[PDB]
Amino acid sequence: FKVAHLQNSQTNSVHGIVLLQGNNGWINILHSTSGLWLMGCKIEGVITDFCIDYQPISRGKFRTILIAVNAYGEVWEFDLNKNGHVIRRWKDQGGVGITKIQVGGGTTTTCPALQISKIKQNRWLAVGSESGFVNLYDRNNAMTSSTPTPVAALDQLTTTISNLQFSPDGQILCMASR
Amino acid sequence: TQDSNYVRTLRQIELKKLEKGAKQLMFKSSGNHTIFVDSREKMNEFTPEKFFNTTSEMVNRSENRLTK
Amino acid sequence: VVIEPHRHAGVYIARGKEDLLVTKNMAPGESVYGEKRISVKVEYRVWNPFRSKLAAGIMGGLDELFIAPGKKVLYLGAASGTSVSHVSDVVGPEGVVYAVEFSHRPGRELISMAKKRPNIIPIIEDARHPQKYRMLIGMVDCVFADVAQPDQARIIALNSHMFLKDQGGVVISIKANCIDSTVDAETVFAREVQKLREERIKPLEQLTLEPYERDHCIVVGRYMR
Amino acid sequence: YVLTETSAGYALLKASDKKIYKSSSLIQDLDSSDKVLKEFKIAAFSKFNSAANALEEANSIIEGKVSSQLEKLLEEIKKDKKSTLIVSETKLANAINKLGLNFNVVSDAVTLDIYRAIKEYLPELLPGMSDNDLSKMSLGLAHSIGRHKLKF
Amino acid sequence: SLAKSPASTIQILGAEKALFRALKTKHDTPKYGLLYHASLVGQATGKNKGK
Amino acid sequence: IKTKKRKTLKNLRKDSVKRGKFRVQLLSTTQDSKTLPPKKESSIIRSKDRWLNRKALNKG
Amino acid sequence: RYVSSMAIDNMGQQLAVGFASGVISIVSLADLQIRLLKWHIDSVLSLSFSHDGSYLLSGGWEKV
Amino acid sequence: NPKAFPLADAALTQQILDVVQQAANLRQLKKGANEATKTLNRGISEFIIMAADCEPIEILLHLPLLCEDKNVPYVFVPSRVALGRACGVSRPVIAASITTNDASAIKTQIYAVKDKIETLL
Amino acid sequence: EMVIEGGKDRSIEGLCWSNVNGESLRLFSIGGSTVVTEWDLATGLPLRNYDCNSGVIWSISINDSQDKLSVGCDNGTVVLIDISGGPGVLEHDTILMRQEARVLTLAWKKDDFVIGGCSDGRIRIWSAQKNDENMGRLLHTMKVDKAKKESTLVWSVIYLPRTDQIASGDSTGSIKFWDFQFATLNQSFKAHDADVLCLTTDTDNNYVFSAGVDRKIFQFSQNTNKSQKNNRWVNSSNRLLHGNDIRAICAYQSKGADFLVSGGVEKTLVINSLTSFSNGNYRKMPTVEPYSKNVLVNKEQRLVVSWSESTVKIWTMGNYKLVCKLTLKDDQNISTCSLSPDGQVLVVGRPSTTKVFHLQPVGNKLKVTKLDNDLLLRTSTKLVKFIDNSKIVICSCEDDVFIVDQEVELLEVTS
Repeated sequence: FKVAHLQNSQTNSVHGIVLLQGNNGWINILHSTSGLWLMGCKIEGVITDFCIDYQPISRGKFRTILIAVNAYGEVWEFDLNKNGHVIRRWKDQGGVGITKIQVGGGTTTTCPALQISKIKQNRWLAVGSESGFVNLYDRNNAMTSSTPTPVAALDQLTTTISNLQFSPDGQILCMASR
Repeated sequence: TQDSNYVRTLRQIELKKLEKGAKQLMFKSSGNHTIFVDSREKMNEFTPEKFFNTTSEMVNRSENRLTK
Repeated sequence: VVIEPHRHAGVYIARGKEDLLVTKNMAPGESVYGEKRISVKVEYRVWNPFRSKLAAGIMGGLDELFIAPGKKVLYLGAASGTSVSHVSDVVGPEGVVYAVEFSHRPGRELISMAKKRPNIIPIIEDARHPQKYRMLIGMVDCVFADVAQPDQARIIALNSHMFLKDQGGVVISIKANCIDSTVDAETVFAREVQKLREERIKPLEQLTLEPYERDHCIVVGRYMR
Repeated sequence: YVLTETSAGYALLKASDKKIYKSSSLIQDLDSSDKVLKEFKIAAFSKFNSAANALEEANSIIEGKVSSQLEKLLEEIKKDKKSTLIVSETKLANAINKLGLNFNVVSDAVTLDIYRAIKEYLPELLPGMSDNDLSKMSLGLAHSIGRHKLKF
Repeated sequence: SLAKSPASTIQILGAEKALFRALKTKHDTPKYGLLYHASLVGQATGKNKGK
Repeated sequence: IKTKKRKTLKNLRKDSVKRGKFRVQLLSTTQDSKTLPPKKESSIIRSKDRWLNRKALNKG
Repeated sequence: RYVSSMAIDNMGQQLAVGFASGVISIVSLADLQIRLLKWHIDSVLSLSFSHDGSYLLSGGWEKV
Repeated sequence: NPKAFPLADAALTQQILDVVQQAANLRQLKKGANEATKTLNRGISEFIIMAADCEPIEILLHLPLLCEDKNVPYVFVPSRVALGRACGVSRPVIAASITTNDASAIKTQIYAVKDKIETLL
Repeated sequence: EMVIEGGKDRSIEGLCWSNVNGESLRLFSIGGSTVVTEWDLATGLPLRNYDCNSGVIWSISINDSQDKLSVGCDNGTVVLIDISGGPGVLEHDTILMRQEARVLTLAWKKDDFVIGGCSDGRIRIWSAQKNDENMGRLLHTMKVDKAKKESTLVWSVIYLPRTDQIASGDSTGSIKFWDFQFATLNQSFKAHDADVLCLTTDTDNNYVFSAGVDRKIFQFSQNTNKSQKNNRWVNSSNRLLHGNDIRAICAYQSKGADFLVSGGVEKTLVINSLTSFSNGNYRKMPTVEPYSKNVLVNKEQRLVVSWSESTVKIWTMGNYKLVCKLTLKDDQNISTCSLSPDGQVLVVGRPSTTKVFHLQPVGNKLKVTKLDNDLLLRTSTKLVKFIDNSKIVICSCEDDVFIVDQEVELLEVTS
């Protein structure tokens, strides 16, 4: 699971969602206080990991995007501040056994924003794989291409990527293998 | 690696000897031959030397039948 | 060392140290594809029932093979000279083979052996449009089919309705997998002979050529009208 | 009372019929020819018969492999313009030169039968040529168009 | 027929008798073949002309 | 005659008997082949209705 | 046709009519199209919406 | 690239590269075009995977020409980078031959993928 | 209006219409076999049996603009048949990129794409757009939520053109709506209790109706302005009208006609309203309305003949006693029949041949003997109606009116 923030988008009322990765392609999003199932997002393949991106819109309004990866390498982005509908579907260049996606450079689920005006758009997106290859995409330009190329593919550690985390400023990525 | 090379070239010698030895043999055919006829009496009869023309020598092996 | 003749002249059996099937030469002196050459003063090229498809039907026994030394034949599926060389040998210098193919990657060696034999004239157009080689030749005495496409009956029906004279021969080689896999050869071959006698092709024989090809048949028929 | 367009190379042949146009495009079952029925029904009206020139041969070959509105077909439209007569085209995809200007064209399901007849007996009465000559000019055209399409 | 051969064959392509005697007894195969007379292999010197 | 009526019926109706190495098939008629579409493949029709009457949906 | 409960959500887009036969019907107030929810085998006694209006609590003679 | 016949879709290419990864773990593949053609010559290849991603594709499309002589299945996948990841090396891999075995643990997976390949030929 | 009968061991699984504007209606149908069968509506016979060149056909669909025809076959193939050559002439066009499992249902997006639900629980999307680079290859694959303890089959697939979705019913009972671009699920409903055999939609795609072996018809609605601006179907309603199954459902909607028609294992038809499904009324048709009869009596001997498929039966009143029957199995299909007044000769007649049988009451049984007439054996008969004890009048399926045992002049009609 991962925990994230969601805005009602008719009130300016936020609430936490937990997001559960299920069997088929399913992500079940549910309320973090009442436990009510809010929505579900199904990707096509073997769901392996997912991450949460936020982007600000105006004063006091932001939008939550779920970023979920197939095992094969194709990535869905779901807008879920509305109904959980796909806005972008792209493909990781290279990468065949995909274990872990992460964003960074703004507010992730591991660098969380304490105040709603401090929510930032994530700059970097790292897709780390079973061979130890970590593609790195720069989302200041790689939100438009739909077959975007990585800014670099790191290859330094040779077995399965099981953690990759961005420092809160978004200047270090930490690849790690168990 | 060099005795693996030795066994591999011996295997390739026998592979080529096999393929260009079997290229110069002739194998007895075994195929379900089927003949299409008219109403029912042509099927009821013996197919009367329609391509055998001897029922002793040139009927039952088909690599070369003959017409005398 | 002793050459005996077959049911069709231009096809012989060289008996002796290897009782193996053989045709004549129209190429003086040389082989084309490394087939064995037997001389008995007179030059002969060994046919192979595995390397080629019509030789397997001959070895299985085709009585009225309409490929015969006084005709001209239309070959829709060779892609290379490995069978039409023997068909030009058996049809001799009296007639002509029209070897018509589509994929121009082995059409290079098709035209290369058609340089050596004037018996063989090539057509490098797909056999579902015979109108594109209307203006080249017509009225063949026997069609041959070796296309491994799903519309075999329709392709050779169009070619026989445009270029085959009446009461002539049709020889079609049918691969079962190119039509329908997972169902057996008996049903798919019965289906194709019914599909071909839907046209004016009276089926005469089919045989399955089992020691040479998996799940193949050769069907002969006479073109009615 | 009709013509029919039949090709053998660059040499095109607008052969006229020995019966009416309706009789040509209506029955077609009376030939069944050995040689004499096709010899009686045949009439060598026009023969725009070119030579072994590779330019003219491959030009009419491209116009045969495509729509048939070539200059030889314009020559046929010149040499058959009597009263906007009826024509028998070979391929239905040559609709432009089939019905472009004053020619009632018909090519459907018995035109193929009469083309079977006239293609069976092209060399015996239409030219002053022989069987080996027709096969040699056909293979010259064939090798030309083959080396044109298949590059070298 | 030269194009559908692997690059190791194109390396040893001239030296067939040395190659097959050094395979049919377990010895060390040649490394140059017909390609030894290329200008680049002429520029190289040592074991790196095998390389 | 009670225990072989279906035998003589099928042995007179059916065709394509054996002759040694060979098998002499009858060709069918343009009558039937142009009056009717061919029969269903009972394998796939049985597969579909056996699926719709599988045990896991409790029919009654 | 007797109605024993009704409820509205915080936008006034939908409305729940719970009948004494057991059914519930969400009408959409902008166009008066209905949707039937049949679980209660006896009369529907209480209805409520959630705040976003996407969940309907109902209670009746079964103690469920 | 147009002249890369049969190209796999996403599901077939995912299971092709899965059997490539487990054959790489079982040391049952020859990665690289020259090693693939060597296995083609020796007749010990089950099927050939190629990449429709090399900038001259004519350095590939010659092993089709001796695949269709030995009737061994061959297939194209769209990414040489992903084929190299699946083969488990650090370089891009242009072609890879899964070699033959009869005691292999993944024999059933190899046979299933090669039947799915020869359906589209 | 008309009935087109097929014979022994013949069935029909899918059928599609084709009407290019300005040309005649054309009716294609698959059976359980390897052919498509196109019927000419005049005679009531097949005018074409096109053997599709791959395997046993499981589904059929017609292109939008109706120039091409998809047949989805048992060996995983989707074959395109060129239809626009004129009525009767059918050409093979293209076998689309193959797969393992059999494709059980087809639909077209437009002239461009073709969607197919298969028996491995997946939904493929091929491109049938000619003169594209990806013509024939399968662009997408989607996988439905599998059953836990049995295999899942996707049974019904439709395209919804007002939105850009694919609706799909499978054998778990779940009904899923998939965004076509991005090829991915928007929402899944767990509607039925068993398989969803057939589902359809209206013109503007405000409703999707669906039905299957659990014999309820579900209605999924998107009619609210908020539903249309949010792309959110709701499970609106549900009706129980059928007795056993629903194997076919379709919808028609015009200015003076808006009804969905449904039928299943119980042999009757059911008509409901499209935009007033849950509210409005419905009509369950009789299982047979005998516009073509299968029973007639003769007053002498108090006897009655009745013919089901390829057998006739005769019984007398008294109680009642079955005196004779004719299970003629040289026949394959039956059609209309008549007896002579005095009860002497029966004549049975189908659109391929007819046959006349002398009858003699031998007591508690009859004796029936064929009387040969090759004119009757060659003629096509629709109606035979017995001018005399010997003379009958014959209406042929090609509009001929003979008088046997010869020719009525019959004027022509303005077309």
